[PDB]
Amino acid sequence: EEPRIGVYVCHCGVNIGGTVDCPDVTEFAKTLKNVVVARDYKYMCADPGQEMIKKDIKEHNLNRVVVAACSPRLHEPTFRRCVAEAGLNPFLFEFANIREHCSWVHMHEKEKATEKAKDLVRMAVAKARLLEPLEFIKVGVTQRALVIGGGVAGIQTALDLGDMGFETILVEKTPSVGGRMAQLDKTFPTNDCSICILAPKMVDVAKHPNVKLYAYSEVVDVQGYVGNFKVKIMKKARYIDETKCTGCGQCSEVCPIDVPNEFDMGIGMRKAIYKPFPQAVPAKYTIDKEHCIECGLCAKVCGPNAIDFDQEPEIIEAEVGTIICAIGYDAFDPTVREEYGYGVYDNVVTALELERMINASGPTGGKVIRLSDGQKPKRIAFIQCVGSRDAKVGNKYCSNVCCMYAMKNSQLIKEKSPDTEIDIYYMDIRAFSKGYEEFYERSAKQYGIKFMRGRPSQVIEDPETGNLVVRAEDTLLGEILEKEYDLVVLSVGMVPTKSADEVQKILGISRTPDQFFMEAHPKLRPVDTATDGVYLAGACQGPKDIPASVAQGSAAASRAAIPLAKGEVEVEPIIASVDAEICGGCGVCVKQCPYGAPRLVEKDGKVVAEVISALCKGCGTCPAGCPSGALEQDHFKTIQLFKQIEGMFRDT
Amino acid sequence: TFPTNDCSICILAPKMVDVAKHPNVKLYAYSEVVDVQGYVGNFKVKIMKKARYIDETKCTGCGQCSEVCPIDVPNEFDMGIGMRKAIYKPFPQA
Amino acid sequence: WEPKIIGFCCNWCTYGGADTAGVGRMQYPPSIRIIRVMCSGRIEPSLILKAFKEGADGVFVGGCHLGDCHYDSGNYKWQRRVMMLYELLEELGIEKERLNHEWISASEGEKFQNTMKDFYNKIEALGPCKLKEELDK
Amino acid sequence: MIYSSDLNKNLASQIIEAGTPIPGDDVVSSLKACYQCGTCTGSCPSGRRTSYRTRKVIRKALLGMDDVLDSDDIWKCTTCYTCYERCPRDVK
Amino acid sequence: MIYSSDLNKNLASQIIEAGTPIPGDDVVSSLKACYQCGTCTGSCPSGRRTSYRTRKVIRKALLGMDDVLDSDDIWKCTTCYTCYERCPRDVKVTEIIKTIRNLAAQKGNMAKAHKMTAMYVLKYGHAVPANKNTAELRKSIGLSEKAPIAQFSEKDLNEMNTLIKELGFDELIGFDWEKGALK
Amino acid sequence: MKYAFFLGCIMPNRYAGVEAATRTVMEKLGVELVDMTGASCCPAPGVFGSFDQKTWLTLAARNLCIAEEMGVDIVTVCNGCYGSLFEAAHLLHDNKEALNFVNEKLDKVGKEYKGNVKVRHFAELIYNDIGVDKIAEKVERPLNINVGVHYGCHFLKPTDVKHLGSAERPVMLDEIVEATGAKSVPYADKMMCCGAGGGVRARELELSLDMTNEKIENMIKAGADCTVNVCPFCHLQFDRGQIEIKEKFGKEYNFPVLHLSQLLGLAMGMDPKDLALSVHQISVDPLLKKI
Ligand SMILES: Cc1cc2nc3c(=O)[nH]c(=O)nc-3n(C[C@H](O)[C@H](O)[C@H](O)COP(=O)(O)OP(=O)(O)OC[C@H]3O[C@@H](n4cnc5c(N)ncnc54)[C@H](O)[C@@H]3O)c2cc1C
Ligand SMILES: C[C@@H](OP(=O)(O)O)[C@H](NC(=O)CCCCCCS)C(=O)O
Ligand code: SF4
Ligand code: SF4
Ligand code: SF4
Ligand code: SF4
Ligand code: SF4
Ligand code: SF4
Ligand code: SF4
Ligand code: SF4
Ligand code: SF4
Ligand code: SF4
Ligand code: SF4
Ligand SMILES: O=S(=O)(O)CCS
Ligand code: FES
Ligand SMILES: [Fe+3]
Repeated sequence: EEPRIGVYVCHCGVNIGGTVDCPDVTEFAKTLKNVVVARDYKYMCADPGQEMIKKDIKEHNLNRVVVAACSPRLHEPTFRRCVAEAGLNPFLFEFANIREHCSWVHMHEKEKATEKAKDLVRMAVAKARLLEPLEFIKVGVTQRALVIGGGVAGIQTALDLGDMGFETILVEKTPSVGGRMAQLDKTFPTNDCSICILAPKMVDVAKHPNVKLYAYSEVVDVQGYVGNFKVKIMKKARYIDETKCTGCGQCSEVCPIDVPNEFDMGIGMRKAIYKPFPQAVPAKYTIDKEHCIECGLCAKVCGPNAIDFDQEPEIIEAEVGTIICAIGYDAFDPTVREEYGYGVYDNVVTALELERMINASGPTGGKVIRLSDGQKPKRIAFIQCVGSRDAKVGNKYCSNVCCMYAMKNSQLIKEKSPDTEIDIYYMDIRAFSKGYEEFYERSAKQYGIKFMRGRPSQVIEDPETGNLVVRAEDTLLGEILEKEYDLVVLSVGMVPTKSADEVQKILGISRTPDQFFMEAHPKLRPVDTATDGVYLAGACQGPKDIPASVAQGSAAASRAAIPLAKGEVEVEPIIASVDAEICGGCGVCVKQCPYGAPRLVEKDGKVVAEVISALCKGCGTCPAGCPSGALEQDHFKTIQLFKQIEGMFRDT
Repeated sequence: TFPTNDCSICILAPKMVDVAKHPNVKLYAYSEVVDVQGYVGNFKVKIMKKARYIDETKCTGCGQCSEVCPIDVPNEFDMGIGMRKAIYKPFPQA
Repeated sequence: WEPKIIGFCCNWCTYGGADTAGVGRMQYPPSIRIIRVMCSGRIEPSLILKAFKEGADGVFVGGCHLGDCHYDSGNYKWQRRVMMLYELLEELGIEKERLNHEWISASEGEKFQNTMKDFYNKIEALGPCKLKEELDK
Repeated sequence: MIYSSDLNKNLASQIIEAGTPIPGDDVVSSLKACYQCGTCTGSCPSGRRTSYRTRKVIRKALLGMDDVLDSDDIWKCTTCYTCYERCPRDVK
Repeated sequence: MIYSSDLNKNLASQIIEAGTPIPGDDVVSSLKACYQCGTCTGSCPSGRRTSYRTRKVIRKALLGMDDVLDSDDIWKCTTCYTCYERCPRDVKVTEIIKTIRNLAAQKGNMAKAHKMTAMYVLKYGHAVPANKNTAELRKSIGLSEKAPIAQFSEKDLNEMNTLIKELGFDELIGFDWEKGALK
Repeated sequence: MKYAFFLGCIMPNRYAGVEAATRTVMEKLGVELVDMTGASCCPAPGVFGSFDQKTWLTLAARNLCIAEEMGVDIVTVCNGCYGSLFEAAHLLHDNKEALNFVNEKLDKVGKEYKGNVKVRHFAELIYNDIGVDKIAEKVERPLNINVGVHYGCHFLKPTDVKHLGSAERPVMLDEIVEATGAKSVPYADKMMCCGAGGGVRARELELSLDMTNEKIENMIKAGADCTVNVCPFCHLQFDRGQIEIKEKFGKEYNFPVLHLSQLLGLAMGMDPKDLALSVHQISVDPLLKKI
């Protein structure tokens, strides 16, 4: 049968129509071979727009549909479901991107944008003619979830999925769950003890009947697709018998190697054999082989003889249906902003280091003290937006929680020592959520915390006393201030965690300009990724506070529970297949596939290649490399792409 | 809608369409919950399906009616800045 | 005269980088027309040579960063193919500069915009490729 | 250039103690709730013909600038209460 | 009191136009990215001893206050580039100040001492020309009495004169070629 | 190494000893300094750039053409000239509209800039191409004194185009002066401006002196015996400004000032007379006694 194409040009209100002359593109589409219906509408994805396509498919007997509008990455599934409801196979639908790829980037070149939209429509129509009906492949869903990261976001996802009755696996990189929330003393805007409220959730997730906790473990490999993921978890060796470990801590006293305690942000010193924090879950000790000298002094003191250097990491193979990435964030390193002197001046600290100094279980015993002489500071300055809203460090985003934690920690210091003078150097006070503006009012009115509108130019240390001078313009007075302080606290921003690169490659997910993980859509899908079966939750998706991370943890559980609850999902049949009559078994395709899908086999007395359909992810590398043309990727066949290329210059 | 400057319709209309024809969702538009009794897992609710004075199953939603109605009512959807008829549809993508 | 540039972008990081440029209203010249593929590994010499045959003044190819391919290593095969293709184009009298390949992530909207500006300016300076005119004789 | 040595850190608290018990601790302590919006300055009839800026007087008090007591500006307020009526932070 | 009638809506555009193509449209258009943080003012060495506030100069340009061109303040910047290095919004501050000064000079706000320094380059080819003491010093040191510079080369002096006349820099500073002095 | 030696204005017409000191120091380090015949004012970047940008770049490109015709790169011992010629070269290479405007003007005098000239500062040339180790090897007289290093502003900034590392905490000059046997003393606001730049010395003299006075005070409080610079203008500001500070503020310091070339010269056994340390407004004799 000959193609009967329906072309739809969206205006997207004025997003497309305001730059591209949609009525003119619609008239041009009609001049193309096989195009029998062409219409322009304000919103093609809206009810009237979708009903218009369906009605035309039936009335004009269309076997191809072209929608010139937004990106397929946003509404391709939406229009595929729309055409399928009218009886048209979803793979006979073609998208032409004239918004993100045209109207939004050629706003001052309307005529050339209109001509580009015509060519993009002709290219879409050209490929559409040779598109073929493909059967959406129905695949089963393994009734099991995987959560990567055991912070407040990850713990919430696992608890929600576990409570729903779904088997869940929670992998935590460090020896304990809890994340950065465990490092905080209190939490704004209620000033609740962070661990005193998080600990119950850590306890709950550790003994949940539907949650398998793998602490001090890392996901080293993920293979497959939605509902059929095959994951490899490396249970790292603590070199201490897990079951015989009491958690008393007497073998550390003899260890001669001092390692900076990561949990205390480098202020504290721990041994090669240790426990992250006193309320850690699971409560067990670990040996760090990156700094261990293997002298065996700890083993002599240890009664249980739990210490075993011959311990080997275990690779656990698990099958899951959905994966939730909740690996969190890291604090920005302010060494780069040299004018502030971090790493040079002893009394210049970050806010996360202050959290630890303020924390009762911290290295200073909950006492805020100068690192140069151990004395309590009488005057403190907070410097906002350090590593945020700054093009010089490549971080042009708002870290979201720094205004609030600076005001919170200032209240905690005033509670401990009311005589302390505290000044906050800011640009904008961002107290945007429930009880936040009130917290800001309270900080000034009740605690006497002072606010200076002006981003400091530099910090100068007095080498004789260790005191610091903050140079900044009080923009509200139009005068330069040069106030002296005993301690300067840099309100550092949030950056993706160090392991984010490793996790990105394993899950096959993208990043946003801020370097955090990319959600499928900022409003249509805040916790989904463009990779089916992979979701996000917490700070790893972008800078945010606890309730936002907790809500995202719950949102991810719901979204990841949909495929599990359904028990069946549909996958794109854009896979490679070999034409046995043309393949002479050259073997070029075999090594090109990273999944090992194409394999040489015997057929009709001779050798030929054959693709294991289930192992093909549909990249199109082996068909591109096939020298005989026997290998072809459905939906991206060479002939289809060839006509698309012709479509840019002429009607084919 | 910020920060992508997408139309509000871009994200909302497909969701509105999906929820209206979902096999597991019963949509009661122009309706209000007038009573709720019980406790967790055992709630007994009363929903008042307000009368639209139009048969929903027979209605096409063409709007030939709106072009003939002679009474003009301020459109609540347009915040009083717009004028609608007695027989109306909130907005074109409703 | 305006250059006729054809583009080949992978659906995961690059097509996403072009979308980011659009969401951020990052303006660039309207000569390019992008073709979507799932991976840059789908790109092979025949598609680029076919584009030049049809009349392209410039050909652009975009894929994930090396090591960040959605399909693990499709971009490594394309990288080996494009280096050979650059020298083959020179042997055929096609300026090496008429072909441009870049690695752009989903977060790199600004980079995509500048790559489009730079490539357009490069092709505009070279003038039209006279292959089609020579073949139409 | 304004240095720490030129400021009197307790000026705000000193102003509050002078207001305790008349007009009241709660009344004068409201100076700490000021978020420097400028609504008071824009409402000031005196500010429209002089260098007097109501907001800057509150700023100078919170910062500790001693000259505010020696300034002629604080004596340009006619006590019309317009700033008091319009302050969104309830600053008396 | 500042009314709409006292402001010039195109001040920023006019400053950006003056900066096109040198130092560049993208360089001077960076003034629109300023979020008035004050980092530039706090970094300014001149601001610590004068009423000059770098941030306020950018604020005036954005608000449309033409008096910024007539101010003595814009001429207190030493062009140390410290504000340029520390601006978190990538505002090319130092280049914007030089551009605002170009418009100031066209309005006639150029100091006499500056017109003389500009005249030294036009007349002798150098801001600091050689004198009788230079010759006797260079001689006693072992260097060539007269350095191989434009000052002692009519070819190079006439080359600069041709460029200066074409650029209209002579008319800007108000130099009379026949009298050999400023008007 | 062969480089077209750009002289500028102050060094060739005021502090001639700095020229003589550079000529021998660079010869000892294996650098062939060729005469850049007919080179005029850079022109001053802060001063001329402020009057008319088009004129600054057109006149700067005219000087670049002199070295381009010679087929060699440029070297300078002044931050003002370095900043002016380097930023001009970068701008002409990066901006084609600016290059077109300038070449349309240079066509009237039979010149055309092609973008083959690289501008270098003698201090960074010594650090990146020669090596700090070669300085110590040529030291005949070790200068064991405390020095307040003055980097200036146009040497390292703007960092986006210069690419010579940090402008907040640099080590380049400190390591070069310490190779002579001296000690770079840390002082308050080490990277601040001397106050002479951007035409401030000529228009607002007292303002420029206030900034130099602060730098001198900070260096003296740190225990400096002298100050070393890499800019004839900073050198002038420190050396002659003290006479103006004494006549305007009444403060006397008699603080010795040595240009890096002069400091490297003293270290390389050059005679103070050949170095011309006696000509300085402020006497260097107190420093000569310390070495
Ligand atoms: C100084 C400071 C003060 C703050 N104060 C407050 C406050 O008062 N109130 C408030 O609401 N918010 C505050 N925040 C924000 C708060 O820290 C976050 O909202 C919260 O930690 C988000 O939790 P998360 O689970 O998403 O990430 P995280 O808390 O960082 O936890 C991530 C977890 O994943 C693990 N992980 C990382 N990589 C891997 C991997 N490859 N494999 C397995 N596991 C991995 C980590 O070890 C960690 O346990 C503050 C932030 C800072 C920096
Ligand atoms: C040096 C000095 O000139 P005299 O030595 O007085 O002739 C000075 N001129 C200038 O400022 C001219 C500008 C020099 C710019 C040098 C840039 S490094 C002045 O008048 O005070
Ligand atoms: S390793 Fe031994 S000594 Fe250390 S906590 Fe465990 S049981 Fe106690
Ligand atoms: S064997 Fe390792 S952990 Fe034990 S005491 Fe020695 S260094 Fe410490
Ligand atoms: S939340 Fe506050 S301190 Fe943090 S980046 Fe945003 S404005 Fe700056
Ligand atoms: S590359 Fe093509 S011809 Fe060679 S074995 Fe594979 S399918 Fe057969
Ligand atoms: S197209 Fe070929 S190389 Fe790509 S996943 Fe499928 S079988 Fe493997
Ligand atoms: S989302 Fe796409 S289909 Fe819907 S209105 Fe916007 S451009 Fe049109
Ligand atoms: S005329 Fe009005 S009531 Fe009747 S079907 Fe059309 S829209 Fe519904
Ligand atoms: S109106 Fe109130 S909060 Fe606003 S500046 Fe005046 S006193 Fe402060
Ligand atoms: S009460 Fe005083 S300060 Fe307030 S508006 Fe009236 S005159 Fe101005
Ligand atoms: S530092 Fe930049 S953004 Fe901040 S006030 Fe100065 S020019 Fe504006
Ligand atoms: S460049 Fe000018 S405005 Fe900027 S810090 Fe230096 S002197 Fe101040
Ligand atoms: O005086 S200038 O700013 O032009 C150069 C100083 S080195
Ligand atoms: S998916 Fe982008 S290169 Fe393979
Ligand atoms: Fe408790």
